[PDB]
Amino acid sequence: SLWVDKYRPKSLNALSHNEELTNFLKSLSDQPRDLPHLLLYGPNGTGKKTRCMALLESIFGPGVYRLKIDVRQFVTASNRKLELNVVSSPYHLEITPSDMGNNDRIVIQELLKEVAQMEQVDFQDSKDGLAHRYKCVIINEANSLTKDAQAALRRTMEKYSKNIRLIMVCDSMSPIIAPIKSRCLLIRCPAPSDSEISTILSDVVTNERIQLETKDILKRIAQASNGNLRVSLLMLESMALNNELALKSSSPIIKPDWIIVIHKLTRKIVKERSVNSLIECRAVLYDLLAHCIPANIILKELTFSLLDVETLNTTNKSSIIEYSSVFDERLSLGNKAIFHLEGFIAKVMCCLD
Amino acid sequence: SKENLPWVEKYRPETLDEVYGQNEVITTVRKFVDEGKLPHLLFYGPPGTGKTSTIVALAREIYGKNYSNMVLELNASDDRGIDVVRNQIKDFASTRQIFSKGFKLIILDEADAMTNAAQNALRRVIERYTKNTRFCVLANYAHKLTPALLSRCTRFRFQPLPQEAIERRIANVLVHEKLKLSPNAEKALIELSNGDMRRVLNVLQSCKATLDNPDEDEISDDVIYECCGAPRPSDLKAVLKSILEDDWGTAHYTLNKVRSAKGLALIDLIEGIVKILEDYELQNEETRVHLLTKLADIEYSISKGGNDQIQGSAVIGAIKASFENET
Amino acid sequence: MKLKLIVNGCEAPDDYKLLRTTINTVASLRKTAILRFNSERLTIISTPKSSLNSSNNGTILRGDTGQLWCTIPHDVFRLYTVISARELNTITMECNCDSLLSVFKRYDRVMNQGSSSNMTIKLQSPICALGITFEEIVIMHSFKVPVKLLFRAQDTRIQEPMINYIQLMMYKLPPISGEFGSAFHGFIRRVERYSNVNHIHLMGVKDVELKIIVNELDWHLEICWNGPLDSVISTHEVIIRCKDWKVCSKLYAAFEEVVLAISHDESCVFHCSLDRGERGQIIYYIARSKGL
Amino acid sequence: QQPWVEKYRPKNLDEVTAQDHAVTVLKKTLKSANLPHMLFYGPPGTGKTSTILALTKELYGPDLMKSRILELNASDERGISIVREKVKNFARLTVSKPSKHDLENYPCPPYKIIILDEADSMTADAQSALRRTMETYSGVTRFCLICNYVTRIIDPLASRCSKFRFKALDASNAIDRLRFISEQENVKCDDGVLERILDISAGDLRRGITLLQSASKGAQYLGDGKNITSTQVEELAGVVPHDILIEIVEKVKSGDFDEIKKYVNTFMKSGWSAASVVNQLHEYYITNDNFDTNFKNQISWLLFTTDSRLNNGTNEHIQLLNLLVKISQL
Amino acid sequence: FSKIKLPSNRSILEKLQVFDGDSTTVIDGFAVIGFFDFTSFDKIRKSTKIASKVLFRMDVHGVLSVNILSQPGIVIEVCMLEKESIDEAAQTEIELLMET
Ligand SMILES: Nc1ncnc2c1ncn2[C@@H]1O[C@H](COP(=O)(O)OP(=O)(O)OP(O)(O)=S)[C@@H](O)[C@H]1O
Ligand SMILES: Nc1ncnc2c1ncn2[C@@H]1O[C@H](COP(=O)(O)OP(=O)(O)OP(O)(O)=S)[C@@H](O)[C@H]1O
Ligand SMILES: Nc1ncnc2c1ncn2[C@@H]1O[C@H](COP(=O)(O)OP(=O)(O)O)[C@@H](O)[C@H]1O
Ligand SMILES: [Mg+2]
Ligand SMILES: [Mg+2]
Repeated sequence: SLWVDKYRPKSLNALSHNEELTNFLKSLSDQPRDLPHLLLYGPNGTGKKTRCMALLESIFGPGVYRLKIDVRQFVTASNRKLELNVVSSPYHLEITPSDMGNNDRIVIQELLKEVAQMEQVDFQDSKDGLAHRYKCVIINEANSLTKDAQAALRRTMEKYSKNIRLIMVCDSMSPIIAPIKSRCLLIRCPAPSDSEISTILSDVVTNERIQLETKDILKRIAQASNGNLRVSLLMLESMALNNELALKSSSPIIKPDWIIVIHKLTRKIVKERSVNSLIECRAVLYDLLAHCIPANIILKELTFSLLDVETLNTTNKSSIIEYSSVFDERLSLGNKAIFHLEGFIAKVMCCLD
Repeated sequence: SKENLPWVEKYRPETLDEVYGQNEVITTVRKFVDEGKLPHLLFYGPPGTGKTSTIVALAREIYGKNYSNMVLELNASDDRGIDVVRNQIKDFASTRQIFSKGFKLIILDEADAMTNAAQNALRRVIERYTKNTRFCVLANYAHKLTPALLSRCTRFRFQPLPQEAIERRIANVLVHEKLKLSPNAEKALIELSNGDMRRVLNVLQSCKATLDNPDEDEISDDVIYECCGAPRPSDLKAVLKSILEDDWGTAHYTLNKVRSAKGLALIDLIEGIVKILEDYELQNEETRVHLLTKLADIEYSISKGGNDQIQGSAVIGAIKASFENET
Repeated sequence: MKLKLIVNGCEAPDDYKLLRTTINTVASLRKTAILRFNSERLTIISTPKSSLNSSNNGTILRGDTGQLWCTIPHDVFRLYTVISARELNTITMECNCDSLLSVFKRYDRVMNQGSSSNMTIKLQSPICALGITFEEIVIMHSFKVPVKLLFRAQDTRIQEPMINYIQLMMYKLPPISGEFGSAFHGFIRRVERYSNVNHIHLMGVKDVELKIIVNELDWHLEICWNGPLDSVISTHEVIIRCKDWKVCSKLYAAFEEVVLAISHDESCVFHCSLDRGERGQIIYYIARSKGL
Repeated sequence: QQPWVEKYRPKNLDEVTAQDHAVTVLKKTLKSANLPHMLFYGPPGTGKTSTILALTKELYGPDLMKSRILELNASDERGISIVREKVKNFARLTVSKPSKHDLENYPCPPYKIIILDEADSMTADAQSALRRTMETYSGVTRFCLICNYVTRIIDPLASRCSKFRFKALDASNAIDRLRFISEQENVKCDDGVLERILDISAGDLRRGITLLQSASKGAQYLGDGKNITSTQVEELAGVVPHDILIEIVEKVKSGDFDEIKKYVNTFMKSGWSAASVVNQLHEYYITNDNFDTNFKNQISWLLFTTDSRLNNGTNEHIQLLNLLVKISQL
Repeated sequence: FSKIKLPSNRSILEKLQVFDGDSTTVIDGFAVIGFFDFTSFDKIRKSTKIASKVLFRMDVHGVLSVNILSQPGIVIEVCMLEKESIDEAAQTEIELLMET
């Protein structure tokens, strides 16, 4: 398997990147009967899902990693077979309602309500139990729920709290409505420091010999990962296999292709500011959108690449960030992203000229 | 049976003499009934003005005890699609009236929720069977009605209830419920009514429930404000004075103290300050433009939630910055 | 681990039905089965709490908490030789019910074709195979159904549920061969003509009266029984599923001494038996699906 | 046993704290039989659902509740067909006969209650199809609408429903209820705590109860027998430490775009919520006496715009950087 | 324009009696005509299937009272309203058709 999954902490004691967070998780798992609904939020790739699985392993014991995929089928108002994969475990369930689109309301209203209605009585056990009495449902990407699946959950996880518990993983919990955040215990997961990422990469290159020339090459990957442990571990494997398992100080850091294309677009915007350049930028944006890359991330990386240009004055950057905020708000409240993604670029070139 | 009913349903008018506020519409429909020729009617107005109470009392006056078999009342609670119009309404209009009261009456309550196909199909049922049936259309929004349907209907506008009508109905309610109301409490109730009798009755019922002893006790303005959770007329003036005269720390303290005194929300304070600043003699024409535009955005943001303290500070800053233009 | 046995259907016409009822009801219940070949009693076990390869998503996404615990005496088979180093020569296995049930259908049909040939079951050497062999009357049929050798520690985790008797009231269901048997079978399966019923509210009021209440329709339906019912030994009620009642319908149709055990809002136990003469008792433990 | 938010849910109407203007009115309807149509609106976690659940119990009893109550929430479909068929047929239903025990123990009003919780998520047509349903069968069926945004309820429906505003639960009206829960659970806290919890939880008792439960679960895990301090409460509530906020305002005061951008980039990695740092900056800037009237007037609108954009589900990094750049140029 | 004529024989039509709107004065040479929608008129078709005798009565108010007696047995009473007939040429065409 990939080094991101192979070297994954499978227990609460194997976590080694945040210790004030691991202690809070141990405090939560000490008495699992009264565990409230949890909402883990933080940057992407910090280890939020790994920590959720480690907490579930501390609560229900080993075996929560024995995952099987049970394909479900749903029908909306106008008869149409809509399919959702449900990765399930003998003690917990993982669902991604965002994968089915705007119709995640029917998934939340049927699957989650049917799970929350089954008491999970098992053999007797009608009094209580630390495990196997209540159930854990993991809702990955809680941010992409379309404000109606979040309304069907407010009473679902409140009335049926005795037989079900929810642990939802999310980043930047702004599009999560206030009633959902009120019913839940907010758990902040900070990103690992560069020293911690370097230590984890050192452990990886110790278990698998890649012949590290200098400890600085692991630090460069950590600084290029911007706090993303999964990305850092992916670039480690990339520069490992692309250099015959021998990392040198001159080894280039491999970055995603869409990031390079966004940087090229930024340089084109800085160099050429005209209508035809705007049309070429629209072609680049369409090509980027054809790869199912979300438009908010396109705008975010484009803005933070334009703010890194050394030939731009402070007045230009203060206008770029303002246009970025305005068009991000427009993109959030919109249907088609090309209009806003082109308007931001047009205003940027109209300001830089 | 009628004593276990909400006051908005217990005090529903049964005759045309109990409908107050709308004098020109009643004095016209009564003559229409007296001559016996009732045209196709259209009742338009704000909610809680007395359109349904008027049309049901009118039908009772025309038909007496035959209201059951002579009046077809279809509203938003029943399906009123193209098939319903083409079958139920058409066979009700086409069949005879057993020579009971001459013409039939079809009351289409909440016709603004009706689809355009049904309203277009009803045009040749309204003007074809008009000899034996008459249509009454009750609506609150005239933009959802087709222009032809508006053309084939005599439009009567139900104005918001005047203060005198509210006082006359409040007197009857107080006499029936053996309740006492101070003049200032009546003033507060009428200003909070906004031309709605249902709100008046709902607030009066809560005020009676609020009293420890329903008799020998008078409902004051304090009781009404406590029950409905509205700011007193002095709290709004104090907040506005603190914002307009005091500095940014004292105004922030005064707003928070006033709100925490009685758990006052920000939206009612915003509306009260808007109403107080409406009769202000501004002299710049930009103070009003900035005030209305900023307060409307704050009001819209409150409707979608957010941080309350930030919105209160935004109100204070908007007023302070808009009044910088005036001087 | 030496496990060998021979079954001949013609000599005893009751023990073959006893075994067929287990092999069919376990296959209908869930995938694969446990066969505990003790030195004197065979214990076919179907449980979601274990089974090793039948404990995937049992009481997780379908509410399958039903546990069947049957018992086959050693006198059923013709030769009962069990050799194992475990306690009382215990040999616990786990094989699928598909191949085993198909093989039993083939053997039963071979019998229906007019044959007297026996069947030989062996264990041809922790994963093994079952050497089922028989013939017509000299066509050869060999079926090496895969099987495993689930450990003694894993065996110990498989314990029969302990049913209390503080509030339990037994109900002696009438024999199917009797006059009231067909009527009672029809009353049992009467709840199956409504395709939108998922839960069944059993009720017994003490001459006991057995009542079935359905509250999942626009109307309130109560399926009652005015016939004679015996209580071997206050209203005790339990809400169970519909498939758990269908399997009980089949068990009642396949047996005579059937006891309906009802725990108040706790469980429902369907105790079947076959007094051959020790006794091949079939016990199904069903848990409440909802609260009263 | 259960989470403290579910263990301490008000069972009767006397356990609902800080909302007396509505509970006093509702208690009077127990002796009478003139309960009106009700519209419960207010901030989240104020006790709107618990109040109606306690009123329903006190009015009917657990046996008559199953027959005299229909509750529809956002977890089930409430379209035009559901409203025009299921709700209308339940309103048209006949009031069931109360039992002798029910009539001798509970008031048993001669009507049923239809509770439509989370009514703000219903469409304008499903709400329009409810007006005559409530009006025609008001003598046999009562309606209770629960919502957080009263603007999402149409004016015709709001006119027919008696409006009950649930006040935000602050440290002045929920401190006794929080102290009761602390005492029954034997939670040891320093002086000042249980007020910082209610200050962080702006108008929400559910979040404060969950915060206290989380603090206790760490307090008994440490095993030192020491009182819970406000620092731990702020740490596990997501509140940014004051040193980091002072660093933010010092970086803002310099006004250099690049250093503020780098600090925001290294701050977003710590996982802090934008709605919390913006709120803390609001308290820092508005209450400070080192800023003039013009600066406060401008920054009030800047913070309002940032909060409004953040509430719409936008990127926190971009909004926070733009806000700090705008303050740096004020 | 199709017509179904019930026989004047006393086994099918046992008794036909036309009055001048008072159910007492039997007159001859004048016919009563009732305009009905067959959607309402077909509602009695499932009741005439088990009917031994059917009694038809109509007044001047345009109400047809269909009386169906089955053989003891169930007694069925269906009352039906008559259309406006706003067009007054079909009446004369009915008269011409019956005279034809
Ligand atoms: N003029 C009036 N005189 C007395 N009571 C009135 C009057 N207008 C309204 N009411 C009261 O308000 C209640 C509601 O008014 P309705 O006439 O039923 O509805 P409406 O005024 O037509 O508004 P909409 O469009 O239906 S929401 C009535 O049942 C009365 O109790
Ligand atoms: N006045 C109060 N007294 C006691 N507990 C309260 C009070 N208000 C809220 N709570 C607690 O807050 C938690 C949730 O209350 P609910 O009423 O169910 O939520 P809510 O007010 O409906 O908010 P929603 O569902 O987001 S609209 C429970 O644990 C209640 O005990
Ligand atoms: N404490 C840790 N030690 C070693 N590796 C870790 C640790 N935390 C996270 N990782 C690595 O990070 C990778 C991705 O983390 P992930 O769970 O996807 O984070 P998030 O949930 O924030 O997306 C995992 O493959 C795991 O190997
Ligand atoms: Mg009306
Ligand atoms: Mg609620």
